Amino acid sequence: LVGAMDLTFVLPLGLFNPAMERFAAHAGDLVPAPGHPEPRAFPPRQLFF
Amino acid sequence: HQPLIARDGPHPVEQPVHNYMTKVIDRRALNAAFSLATEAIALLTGEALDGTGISLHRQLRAIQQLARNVQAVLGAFERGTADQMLHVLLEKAPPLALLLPMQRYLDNGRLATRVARATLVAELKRSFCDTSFFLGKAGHRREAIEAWLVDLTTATQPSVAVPRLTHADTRGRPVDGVLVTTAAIKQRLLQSFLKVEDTEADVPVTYGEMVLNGANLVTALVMGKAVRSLDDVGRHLLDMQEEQLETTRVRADLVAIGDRLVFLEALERRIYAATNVPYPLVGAMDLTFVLPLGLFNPAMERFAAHAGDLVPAPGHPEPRAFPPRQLFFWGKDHQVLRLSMENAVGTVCHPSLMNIDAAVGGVNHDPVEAANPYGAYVAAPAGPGADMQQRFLNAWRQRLAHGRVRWVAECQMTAEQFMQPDNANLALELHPAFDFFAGVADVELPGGEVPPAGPGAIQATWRVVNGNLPLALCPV
Amino acid sequence: LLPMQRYLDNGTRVARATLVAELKRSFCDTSFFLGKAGHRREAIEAWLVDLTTATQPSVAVPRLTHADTRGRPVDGVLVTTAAIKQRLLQSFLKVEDTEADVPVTYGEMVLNGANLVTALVMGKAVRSLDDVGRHLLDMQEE
Amino acid sequence: PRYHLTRQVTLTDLCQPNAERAGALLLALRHPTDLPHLARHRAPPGRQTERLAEAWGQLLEASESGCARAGLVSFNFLVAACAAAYDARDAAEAVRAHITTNYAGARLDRFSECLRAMVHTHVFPHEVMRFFGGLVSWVTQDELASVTAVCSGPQEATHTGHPGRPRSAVTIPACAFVDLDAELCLGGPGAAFLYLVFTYRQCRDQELCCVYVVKSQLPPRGLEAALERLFGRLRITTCTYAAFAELGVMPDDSPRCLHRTERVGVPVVILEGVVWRPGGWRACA
Amino acid sequence: SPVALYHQLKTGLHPGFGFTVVRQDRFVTENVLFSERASEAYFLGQLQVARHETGGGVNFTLTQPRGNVDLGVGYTAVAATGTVRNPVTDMGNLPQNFYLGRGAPPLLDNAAAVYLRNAVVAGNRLGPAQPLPVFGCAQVPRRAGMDHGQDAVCEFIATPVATDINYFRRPCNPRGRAAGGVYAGDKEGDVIALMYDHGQSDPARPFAATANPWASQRFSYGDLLYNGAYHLNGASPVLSPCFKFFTAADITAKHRCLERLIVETGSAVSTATAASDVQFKRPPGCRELVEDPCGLFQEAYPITCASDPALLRSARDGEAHARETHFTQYLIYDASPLKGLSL
Amino acid sequence: FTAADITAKHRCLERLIVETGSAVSTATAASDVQFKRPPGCRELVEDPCGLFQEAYPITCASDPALLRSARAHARETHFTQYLIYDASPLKGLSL
Amino acid sequence: CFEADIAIPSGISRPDAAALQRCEGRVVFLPTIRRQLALADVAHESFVSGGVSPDTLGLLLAYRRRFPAVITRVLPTRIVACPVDLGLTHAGTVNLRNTSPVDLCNGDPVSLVPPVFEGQATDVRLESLDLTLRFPVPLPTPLAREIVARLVARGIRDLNPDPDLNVLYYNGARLSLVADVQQLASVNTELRSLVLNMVYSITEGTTLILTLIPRLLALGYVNALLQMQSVTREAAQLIHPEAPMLMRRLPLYEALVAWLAHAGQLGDILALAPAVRVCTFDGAAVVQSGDMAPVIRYP
Amino acid sequence: CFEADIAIPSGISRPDAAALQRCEGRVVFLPTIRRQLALADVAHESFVSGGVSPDTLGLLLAYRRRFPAVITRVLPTRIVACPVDLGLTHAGTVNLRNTSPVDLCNGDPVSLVPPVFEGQATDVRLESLDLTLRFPVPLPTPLAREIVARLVARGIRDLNPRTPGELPDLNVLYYNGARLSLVADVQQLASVNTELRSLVLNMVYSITEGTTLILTLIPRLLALSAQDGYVNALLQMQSVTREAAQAPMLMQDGERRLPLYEALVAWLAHAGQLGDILALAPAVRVCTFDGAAVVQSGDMAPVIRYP
Amino acid sequence: RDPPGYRYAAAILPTGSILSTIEVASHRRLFDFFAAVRSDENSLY
Repeated sequence: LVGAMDLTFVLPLGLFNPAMERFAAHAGDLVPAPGHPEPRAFPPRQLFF
Repeated sequence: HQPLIARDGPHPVEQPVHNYMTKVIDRRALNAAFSLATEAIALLTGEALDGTGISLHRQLRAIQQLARNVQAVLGAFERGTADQMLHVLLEKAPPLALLLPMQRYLDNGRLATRVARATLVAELKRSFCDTSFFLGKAGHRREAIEAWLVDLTTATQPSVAVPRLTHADTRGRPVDGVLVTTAAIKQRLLQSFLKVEDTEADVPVTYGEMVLNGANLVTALVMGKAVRSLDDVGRHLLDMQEEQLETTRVRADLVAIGDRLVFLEALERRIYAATNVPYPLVGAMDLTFVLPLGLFNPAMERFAAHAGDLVPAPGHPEPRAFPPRQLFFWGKDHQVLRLSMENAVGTVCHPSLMNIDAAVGGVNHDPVEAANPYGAYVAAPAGPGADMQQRFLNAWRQRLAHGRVRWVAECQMTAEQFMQPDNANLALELHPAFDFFAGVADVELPGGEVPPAGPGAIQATWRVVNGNLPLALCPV
Repeated sequence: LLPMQRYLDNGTRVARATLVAELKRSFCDTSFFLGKAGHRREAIEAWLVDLTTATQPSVAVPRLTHADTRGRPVDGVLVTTAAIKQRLLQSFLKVEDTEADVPVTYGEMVLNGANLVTALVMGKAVRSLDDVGRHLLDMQEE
Repeated sequence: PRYHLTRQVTLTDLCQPNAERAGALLLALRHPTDLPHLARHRAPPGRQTERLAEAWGQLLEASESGCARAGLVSFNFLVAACAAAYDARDAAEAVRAHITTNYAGARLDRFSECLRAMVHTHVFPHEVMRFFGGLVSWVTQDELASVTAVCSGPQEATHTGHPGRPRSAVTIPACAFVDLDAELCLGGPGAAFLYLVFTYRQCRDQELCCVYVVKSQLPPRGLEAALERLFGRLRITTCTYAAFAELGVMPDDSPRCLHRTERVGVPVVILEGVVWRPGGWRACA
Repeated sequence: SPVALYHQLKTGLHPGFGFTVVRQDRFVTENVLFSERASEAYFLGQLQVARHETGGGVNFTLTQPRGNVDLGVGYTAVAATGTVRNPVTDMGNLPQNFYLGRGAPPLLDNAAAVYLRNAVVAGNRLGPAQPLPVFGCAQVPRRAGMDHGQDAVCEFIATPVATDINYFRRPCNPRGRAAGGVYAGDKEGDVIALMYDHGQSDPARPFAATANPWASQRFSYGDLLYNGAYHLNGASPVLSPCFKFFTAADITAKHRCLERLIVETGSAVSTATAASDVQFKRPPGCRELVEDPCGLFQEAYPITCASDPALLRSARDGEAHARETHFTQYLIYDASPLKGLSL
Repeated sequence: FTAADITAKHRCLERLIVETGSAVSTATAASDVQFKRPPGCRELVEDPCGLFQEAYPITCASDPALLRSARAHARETHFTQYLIYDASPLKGLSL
Repeated sequence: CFEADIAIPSGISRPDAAALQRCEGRVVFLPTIRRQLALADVAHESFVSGGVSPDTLGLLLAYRRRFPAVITRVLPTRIVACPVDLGLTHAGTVNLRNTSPVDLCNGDPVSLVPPVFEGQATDVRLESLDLTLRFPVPLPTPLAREIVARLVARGIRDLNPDPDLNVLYYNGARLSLVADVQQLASVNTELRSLVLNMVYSITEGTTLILTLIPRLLALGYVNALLQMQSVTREAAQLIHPEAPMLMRRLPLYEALVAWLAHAGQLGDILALAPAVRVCTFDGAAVVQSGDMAPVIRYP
Repeated sequence: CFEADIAIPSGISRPDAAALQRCEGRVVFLPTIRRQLALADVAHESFVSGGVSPDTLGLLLAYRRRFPAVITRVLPTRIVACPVDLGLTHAGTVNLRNTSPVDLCNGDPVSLVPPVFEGQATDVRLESLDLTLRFPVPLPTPLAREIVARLVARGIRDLNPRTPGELPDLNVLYYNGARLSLVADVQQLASVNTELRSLVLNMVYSITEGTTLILTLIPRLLALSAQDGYVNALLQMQSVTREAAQAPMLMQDGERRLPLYEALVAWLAHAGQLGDILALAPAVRVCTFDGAAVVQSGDMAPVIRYP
Repeated sequence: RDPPGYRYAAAILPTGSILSTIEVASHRRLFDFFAAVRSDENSLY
């Protein structure tokens, strides 16, 4: 009765948001120091879990 | 005779009625059948037998099969009366939160002032939208469900009859309520709410199902079979034993709500086990849902709710101020969906948009006179070109100032054109591709210099563009 | 099971799809249900009564009188991987009615009489043919 | 419920069931007072549309509406009526000898002129004179004939074939060796279908008639395969020759016969066991 | 022109006018019944064993004619409808197609007749078969596999863009005007001009004549598409939810007595059938007993839909911090009997 | 992705769930990196993905900044980044 | 006979009780053969299929679909009607009610559509329950097939106007077909459904073979036998149509299937198959209009 | 009924006896009217003419002069059948087994079609005596006439193969949806030619002297499809009539000859009844006593006589 | 092909009555021999 269970998981790499959902949740979040490139506009190439 | 209250006051002595109520019977058939094969007709009748023990035993299966069909289909009427009663209760069952405002209106006298008709309805629609689905919506809230059963029970009037045979108690109280529930709710409902005295002390043996239907049905087909008559006639002594497959009291469930002792019992496990008839107290509800697509926000309501949020990256143009062509909502899951007017190409691009031949001939009954037809008439060009404006200001000078011309209804704003005042031209706005307007009846579109005063006729023109539908219906 | 048993009562191609769309929503939500929601007590009393009522009690065998516990008969098993059984009772259902039951011993089924001939002279050896043959010879003579 | 009866009061100018037998394929005479009007239509105007008005007017002269509309042309009456028409002599003069002695041959000569004239103005004798039955009794007076002549399919010859063997019962005589074209020469054992076939040919032998019966274990929908064959009369060039209505079923293949016993020596066929499945006409090309 | 509208909508330019979207869903609900002591008397009759013979042996039939009666001076036996098992519908996104209906007078230009017809129906779920057959139906060709359930069909009514959003978020009509005979006032000249006069005021919106000028007026393309008499659909099998509204004869003479009207609500007949794959209008042999509150009050409830997804995440789990509007993007929160529930 | 696996499955929902009690896994527990099953091995895994033919998301995101709020109140999307909240029977669980 | 009992609805007016009494012997089309049947299922409102009350095309589809039934005995709260198509051949004699032609000793009547005569004739309308019974017209097959081709011819002269077709003299009858005053405006508008089929399937039938035979006989035994029959009969009108009109295999072969099914439906819709037969006994055999005739089952 | 016994000849294999157990309610083509018959005269070896077996057109040609009967009872030595063309005189209402992908209706006329779909093979095998029994496919008469018109024009494509090798299918049938695939294998010449001749013959007799008066109204229809919805669906898109417009000629013999009235009946008699000359005649009508409005694919339907 | 039918003289004396009553086609794919009569048949005798 102790038994296993198999699952398959789906994760997206590198995809891109639709046209409506490229907003920021507020104007003044997640900004770096004022000489730095704001890399949040870059298309993602990574994933974190 | 209805309950009356002796009334005071300077009123006319109100009209006294003491009559006999007439009612309408229904006839219901409750049909039932059973097959009988090509065997058991040559058998059971002596028609195909012998002295062999097996030919005597081929009969007995077909003897027992009539022990098993007739006990079923005569059982089926008892299984069918409870099916019929749940319908003819639900045939006259007005759904609750359409009776809680209804009886409190009739726990007034009743008010034929037509305002209290209207204050009924606009509150009748409100109590429904609030508590239709009350358990599950307010299922975890104890003492609101306690308040819900006491409104479920007491709101009905006990109908004026004495059934002469009282369902008893095991302690003291006569039983009046029924409270039929499904099986999935009764599990949730018995576990919280006591549940006293679990035995019906009486359910008397009056003539209620029958005593002779077990004898009449086997006998009416006996002379019909006419040689399988004494087959089933000698069977019924030995029928009940072999088919067993080797005033009074009935165990039923009792609860008390407030002070009302009801027979809270679920069916569908007793009379509907594997009969493939749906339980009648599961009942589909048809709603309709308005999801207005593509509309535009009113004038004072275009705020942000805070100065910076929903902000794009600075290289991007901030879309959200474009008029919203899309509509997003959850489905039969999480499931965000999308309406998005490109999906509406199957409605308006169909070439039934351009049919108003049912309209302009139809709307033309009771015609208005041709009132100040400035923008409606086209003259033919005549004379030299040099002064064609000039005699137009010489000739037309009366009727051009006789009234306000229609196509400046411009000063009407949003929610000014939608209302009755200053908008007799509301009922001349009918089609999105067409400007209906009054014009002359028998005069052609070209010709002439001054239109002959004739009886006016409401006519159509095709809207060439989308920009020229009016500004109160398409703001700046 | 719990949606799939529910449609087996009073049960339609849409009823196939509205089954399957509603099957996976329960399994995504009510599974691992002692780990999930195991802190609160109400959802597990609802969970045990979902086990004990989902099945169908079907076959009447009084040949084993497994009725135990001063007269109130047993009707379940619940083999439950004892690390869970320590956690089930001590918070949720510590209702140990007794600690003793009444089982039985084996009943045996041997080719005693006529079944030794019918297995050998014929092929078929229908069970309890000493009693079934007695019941078949009691019906036709009246 | 395998039993039916008919009864109709008609005149003795036609069939005269006294001189006829107990077995007689009584056809009707559908609509005598008709055809000045439909004889005018259903044809080109170069067909001399007053011809059925005159030739049947001579036939009614050969003997007003009366208390009995003119019905019951026998199957006996038609054999002499096309006796000069089909290519068979000395087997056709015997049935005409049965009529001019036992039935007036002036009623034959006026009728055969109608048979040419019916196909002349394109109003055929089929869709006229539907099948009526088998003549159980003839209670006939001097002028009338109130014949019980049961319609309605299989039982009509079995109710006149079960008690047939004793004395003389129906036996259903085909009444000619030239008629009853018994088909399936290339044939084996099976229950056959009876039909009632009228063949035609426009202006070959001047709108010819042939009245006879075929017997086949072929369907009425497959009979047109055989009816298009077996004829040289496929050379009209308008159309609609070889009409047929199903007389029904002969479920005893051995029971066809050849005899010469009637009344005058009339060659004849015993037909033992008949289903009178009444059917309908079928004429297109 | 409806060729120029084809190029705007598929590409994405807004054509200067908006849409209201009506959609009929079907929820299977539990019930709880009550009754009083003697709610209904009941008659019995006799049994009349009636025989019949088929291929094989004999077949007996038994039927007992019997009677009920009301027996109630007042209301008895309410039916409180409180739990929901499942929505049968998917709750959206099937566009209503008028090419299934053949009552429309088509274009003259026969190049434009068949170019407009196939460019729409390249792949519609509601697309007909090869042509419309004159006898039969176009069958609305079945997909091989289906997941959520019976597809509810979205019907579209043209509206101006300058209607107040405050008209919605509220159980209002789609036709911009209250219309039902429950609202009527017993003149006997009432619901001809309650529904189609525009000097008088809307009942539901007493401060305006009608909130929607196209749908409300007689002969006016909210009328012409969807009235029961004109039948641009009616040869087409697809359920029209706006036939519940917009219909002349049903809102007319049918019934008036409000005290009688509520016992005939929970027993009512659905326009749809749930057994059909895509919901069809009701075949002649079918009876689905449906509560259907919208047939009485002549209304339709809005469910939550907002034109951004950015607003749509915010109106989860409460309307406390619901981003109700933002520059042009509007949010509607659910106003329905299904408010406060899971689905 | 395999037509022969799907087509060989019977369609009756009476029996499809009882092999969703015990179905044969294509993976063994023994080897270090999970190996495709050596052919004589009956593992009897529970296998819910084989019935619905559907698979699951777990909590993943492209920023760690989005990911830190994944412990509802999650920063769910941002300029070009994205997050996926858990949708699995492992939601509401630790390990 | 397996006489299926049609249930009267609940209480009607006293003239509605007497009106259904004189329908004893009319023709009733029941959709299914349940021994219990309602009367709304019988009524003409149950023939509403496409959201409209049907024309004679839509009636002939429905009449070629459901099952005929003669009303045997009219009872209080019940109609006892034995259907035709159940039973073996020539069993169960029962009475029809005659309508204006004679219905002789045989003739195989056809229960054909009511608008072949005056429009609101025989439309028994119960004022109480507010339904409509349009009983059909029992005419014999050669009189059936003649008239149903006679009325579709008349609509062509009205479809595009400039001898009176409607004479049709019978054995004793001068059949007044023309109800000129108000019915020919209403009978012509109801064959609008049936005419446009009859025009099309001819014009789709002729023009298919007018472009088939030039494209065939050009690539065996088809050429030998077909031209053997059409020697200067169809070839005379082949040069006549190709000159006094206008003149692609793949549009043609896709149009070969489409006509043949549509032309095949008119063989079942029109041509009026004999439902029942008249075969009398102890009777005068020439039936007056409005007189009962013994009528038995199979052709 | 005239119950016809079909002798089951020799031995029988234990699945071969069960082969007959599942055929109660199928249709036997028997080429006679017998009270006694052997089984090999029924089987598909008896369908085989001189040298070859017939193709899907010749099977109908074999079925035309071969009488249908329905299995009523199943015995191991006899198969009691009832000949529909004769013995349908029943108050017993002999049943029929639907063997098709098609729900019929309650009341539709039903005719028989050979197995012509991709998965409806239905050819049973008997290992004791090597016989094949292709059972026919009972189908509604609008569906069957929509089948037979496909095979004929495909056989005419087998006459002359002008255009390049991209032809439309005539392999696709639609019935309430349901893209059905036919079996397009081989087209025998004589089975085409006998079916080709009758179609060309019947359409010539459909043109009479008054027929060309109807040909005058061709621009009358094209005005109506421009302003009526019933006409627009009636003149279909792939119609030759719409291509045809890309003529009274009085000539009146006698001037009173009813010129339309002969052109209608002759068209009704000749090209109207094309379903009786290409396919079998309808004789099967679905009559459900208990109130079933449909008959599912694989279900039983009680059957009464001619439509 | 099939198991040797059902035996109808067996279970005229049934050794046990089934303690639960369901629709039987809900486990149709379970059984080996199966026959669903309509209230009588010819093979019962």
